[PDB]
Amino acid sequence: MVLESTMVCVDNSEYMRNGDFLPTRLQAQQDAVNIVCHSKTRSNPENNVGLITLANDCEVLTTLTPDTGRILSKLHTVQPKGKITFCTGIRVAHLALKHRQGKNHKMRIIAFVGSPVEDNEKDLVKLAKRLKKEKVNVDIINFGEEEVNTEKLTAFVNTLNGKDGTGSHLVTVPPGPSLADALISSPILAG
Amino acid sequence: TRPANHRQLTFEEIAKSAKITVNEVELLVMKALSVGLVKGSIDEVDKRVHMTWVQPRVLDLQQIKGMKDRLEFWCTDVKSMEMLVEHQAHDILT
Amino acid sequence: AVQKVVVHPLVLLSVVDHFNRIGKVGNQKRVVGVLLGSWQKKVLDVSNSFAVPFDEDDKDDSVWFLDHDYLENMYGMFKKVNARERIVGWYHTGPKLHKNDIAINELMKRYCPNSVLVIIDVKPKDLGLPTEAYISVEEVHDDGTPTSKTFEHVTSEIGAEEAEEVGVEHLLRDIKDTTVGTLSQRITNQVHGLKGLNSKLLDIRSYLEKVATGKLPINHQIIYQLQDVFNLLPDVSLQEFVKAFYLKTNDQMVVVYLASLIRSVVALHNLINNKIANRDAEKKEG
Amino acid sequence: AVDTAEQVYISSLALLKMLKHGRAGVPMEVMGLMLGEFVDDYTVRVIDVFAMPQSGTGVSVEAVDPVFQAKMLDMLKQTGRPEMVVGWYHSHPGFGCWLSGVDINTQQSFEALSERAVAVVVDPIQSVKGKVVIDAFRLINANMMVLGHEPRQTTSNLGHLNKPSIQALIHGLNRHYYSITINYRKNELEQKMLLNLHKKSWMEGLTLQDYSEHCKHNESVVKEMLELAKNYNKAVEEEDKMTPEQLAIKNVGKQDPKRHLEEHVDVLMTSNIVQCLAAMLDTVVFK
Amino acid sequence: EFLHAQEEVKRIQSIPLVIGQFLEAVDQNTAIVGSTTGSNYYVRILSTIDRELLKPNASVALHKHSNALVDVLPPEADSSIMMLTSDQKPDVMYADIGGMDIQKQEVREAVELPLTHFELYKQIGIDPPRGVLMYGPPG
Amino acid sequence: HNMSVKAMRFPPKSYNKDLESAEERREREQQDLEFAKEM
Amino acid sequence: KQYEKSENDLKALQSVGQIVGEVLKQLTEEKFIVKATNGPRYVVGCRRQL
Ligand SMILES: [Zn+2]
Repeated sequence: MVLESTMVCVDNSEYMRNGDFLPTRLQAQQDAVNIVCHSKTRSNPENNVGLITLANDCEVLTTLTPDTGRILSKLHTVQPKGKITFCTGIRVAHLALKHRQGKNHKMRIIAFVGSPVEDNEKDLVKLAKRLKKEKVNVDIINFGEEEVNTEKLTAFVNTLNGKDGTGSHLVTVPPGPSLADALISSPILAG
Repeated sequence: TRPANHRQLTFEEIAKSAKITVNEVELLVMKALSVGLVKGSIDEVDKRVHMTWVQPRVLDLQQIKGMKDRLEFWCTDVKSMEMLVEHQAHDILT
Repeated sequence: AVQKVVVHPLVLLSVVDHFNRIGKVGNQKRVVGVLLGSWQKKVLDVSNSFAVPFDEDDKDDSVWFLDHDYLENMYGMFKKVNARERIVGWYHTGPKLHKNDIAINELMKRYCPNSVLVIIDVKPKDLGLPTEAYISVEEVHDDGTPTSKTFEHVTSEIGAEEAEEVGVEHLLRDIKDTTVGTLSQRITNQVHGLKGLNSKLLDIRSYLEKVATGKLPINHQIIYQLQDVFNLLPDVSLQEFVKAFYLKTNDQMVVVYLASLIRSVVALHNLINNKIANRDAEKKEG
Repeated sequence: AVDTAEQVYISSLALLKMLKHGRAGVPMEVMGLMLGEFVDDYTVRVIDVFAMPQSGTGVSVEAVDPVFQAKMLDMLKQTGRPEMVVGWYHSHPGFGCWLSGVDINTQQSFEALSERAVAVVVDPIQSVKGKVVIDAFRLINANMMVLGHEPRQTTSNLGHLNKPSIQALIHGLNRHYYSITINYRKNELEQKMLLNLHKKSWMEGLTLQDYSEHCKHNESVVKEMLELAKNYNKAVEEEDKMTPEQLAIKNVGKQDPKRHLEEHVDVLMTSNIVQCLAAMLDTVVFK
Repeated sequence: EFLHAQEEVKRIQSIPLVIGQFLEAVDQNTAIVGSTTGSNYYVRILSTIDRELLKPNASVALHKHSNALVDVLPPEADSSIMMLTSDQKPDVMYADIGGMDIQKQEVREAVELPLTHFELYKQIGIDPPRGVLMYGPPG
Repeated sequence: HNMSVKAMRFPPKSYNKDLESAEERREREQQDLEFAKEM
Repeated sequence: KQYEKSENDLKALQSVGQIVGEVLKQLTEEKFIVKATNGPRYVVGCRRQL
């Protein structure tokens, strides 16, 4: 079908540790990943789904695979106690997307930020105009607690969808600990 | 301090620089060998000791000039002796 | 724990062909790959390898990637085609000890306990062996901190094999400095080894580049060993070093005189064997 | 048609793969695949070779697992560069080179996919240094053999240069297939980095070689060299005697002092001179 | 170029090697063997063999098809290997045999006394015996 | 020794024909070899 | 099951028999010397894993 490669960026940063968000923050975002990979998988079989993180240690917990049971096993006891480092998140995402088996596939990333970020907006506008020079559409979905009215993320997606791009979105977090599947019910319907 | 010319001292000199008597310096230096900070031999009749290996110490940016100078002509010793090998042993293997 | 390593020409070329098939990237790429082999009797062996896909950007140079699917599937295939062969460590193309190779080894230490690295050469020139292998060692000291996982070069050599010598020596057919008389010693070590001591002489001269201008660590752990060198300068030509030398040279040249004495008699006897072949052939044939 | 001037270019690494995998599994006819770079009607190039694991106990060429050549074909595809499956091989252990009746059938399965697949025979046991016995072949048409039409239409003086083995002449050879001439693709870059990297003594000649036992071993040759010199005081004394070809047929049971003597003279010579000079460079270089 | 072909000749010598026995040579570098297949043959040599390592009942190596000399062998024999001396003594003492002073002392003279004190047999020159026969009623 | 080597270069002569094996025996080897491969 | 129990004999008819032999001694690591229950003595090697 359509050539893309679904790459989720999970959130094992320290601001996702409690269980105020219903069952578990980890389980809410985990099952969100499960049903969106049922959506992308059952919509297009030509998609391998791997999981990377934006913490202090941006480990490839799952090498880019077309199975999600390994994603289940790693997201179980995923240990979300770590300092967020989002500035290397763009490099650890897009460089891995340059590692892919097909660059004919469309570069599609989703990123999960349920944490206050300590980036420079100059840095994410350098990486943001880099993605303007790299043609990547990312819908960043926000979780947890955060710097509310998400700081530098509106500027980031604003400096991402520009120059006739206009297809990327920023799903900011609604700060009520509800079931996150209805929170992510918009990009699964339209990105 | 003593160079590799001699590095051989006497118990009179130990009794001068440590001002400790003649019948204690042997126990002192045997204690030093038992600890193993120094490695040497003991002669009694000539009252001298052939100290060979010392515990290594630290130094500033000034002694590296002296080690630089001792490195320096040691380079051209290898150059000078090797040039006989290259020059004379040339016709054996081109 | 590890004594020394054994490196084969098969893996030695097997880095280079992969360097050629990534040679179209031009700009910058290190050839990181998985090193395969065994070790027996604490003697490290390397027999086979492959190369993992790897990219790395210069800005924020701590972002590395190893496709562990490419690790597990291809190593499963290599275990399947050879259960004797297994993992032994890793390698990278190694010009000048890249920085991510402090945690590549930590990234894949869960496969091999002594997950060894190998630095190779792609632009082959030296007066020695352009083959290198470190080892991961961590030792907290009284002049730093805890995490002290530095790398220590275990000694290395190119090992041979009766399988590979036939095809390799077929792959030369070019030049071969055999007929070992004295000349092989005279040239592989009396010419070559002195220039081997040239570079090790020159390396501490390159370190001596810190007198007032070089980097910040001054001495601490560099000067006990050099202090042991200049401590370990040998004995001068006065004491008894002359006498036993003239003694044993005075014994060696005896045996040399005997062998040179007999050799001329051998050739003389052969000349008699040739003049009998002359004088009883000129009249007989005519 | 072909011109019996095919001239297969190969490699430097693939032969090493052939001897390693063909050697470690020696008594079984092991095999594998040849992933090369296909070029024209005349020449063909094969730069890479990956083997195949066996099926079971039994010396055979066997079958292929297209799952294994599928994922293995896609393995370096995602990492390096794509190539084309240009041929295949097996390994006669101690035989020579031909096509068996088992070999010709799995050959026939492989020429059906691409007409320029190559049957390659290696024999890494009858090889010493200047030997590889890589006589690669490919089928000739038994239909045209029934026609009696002589194939392959020689237009170049490049085919009939090597002379065939009598064992291959016992086998198919020229009734079922044909011979192919090859060469070896070399560069500068690999030749130096094998030449300077094979047998390099590190600091060995800058040693003294067992300073008690150099002269003791020097005694340990001279002592029997005396009595061997008494044999040299024995063997001269039957000259001016029966026809020294009789002195050639007769010295087949007992040793001669001549060759045995000039052996030990050379051994003591090169034993002494190297230790002599190597003893003396260190007196200058080391202070 | 000569040293390349010098080693090249030993492709014939590799594994599938059959064994005969040297008998004699007609001339220089051509000889006669006796195969362990039973039949004798008129064979060729290989040149690099030291010819002075032959001439008794040399166990030799033969090529399995061309049937020529290949290589000389270190000696070898059947099941009587040396009586391995560890678990091979019949554990019997000289004192276990009573009343055999003449025959025990006599065979002591006959076998091991020339084995050690050979130079008295040589020096007095009394022609020490080659082999010995012993017999009688059983038990 | 070296002069006994340089003076040993006066016997070398009349080394004319180095026959490899034969010609007709090579042809009969090709005939009998062709018969053995023919069987 | 009728295709499987008969499918044993499909690949089961490839195992070539083996000569019963006896080890005489060992020359080097790869050079072995044997004699069968047939006749002549041979020189032989082994598999490198056995
Ligand atoms: Zn075959």
